[PDB]
Amino acid sequence: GLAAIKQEHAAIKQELAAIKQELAAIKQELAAIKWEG
Amino acid sequence: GLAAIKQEHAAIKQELAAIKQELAAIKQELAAIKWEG
Amino acid sequence: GLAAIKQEHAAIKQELAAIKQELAAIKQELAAIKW
Amino acid sequence: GLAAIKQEHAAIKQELAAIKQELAAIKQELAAIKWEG
Ligand SMILES: [Cu+2]
Repeated sequence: GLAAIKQEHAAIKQELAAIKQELAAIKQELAAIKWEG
Repeated sequence: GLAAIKQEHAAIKQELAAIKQELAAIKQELAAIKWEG
Repeated sequence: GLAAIKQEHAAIKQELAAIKQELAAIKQELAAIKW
Repeated sequence: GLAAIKQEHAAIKQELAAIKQELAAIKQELAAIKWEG
């Protein structure tokens, strides 16, 4: 069970990484938008 | 015990998946307001 | 140990709730930009 | 095992706090774009 919990935490870590990649993509769009106001 | 921890991890993972989907939708909406597509 | 894990998981859940509140606020600003 | 689990929970909490702060920054940036046109 200690290894099982560590694996579940690793899965959560991967989803946090995917969220960080979406945040970066949003910031990229905001930078483009900022030129156009 | 161990089973209840595993359930809480499943709920956390599911919520992170939903947050990720919402961020992807926000990114698409932002991209669409730019002058060039 | 089990109570500590439960408390840590409750704190994580509360932060997820706060994140959903910020998402709603982002959506409000974007809707204002497009209104 | 208990110390390792606590450390990973602290990492998850810290990642979520950082995600929340990035979202607050995105919200504030969008508000600036809203005001300036
Ligand atoms: Cu956990």
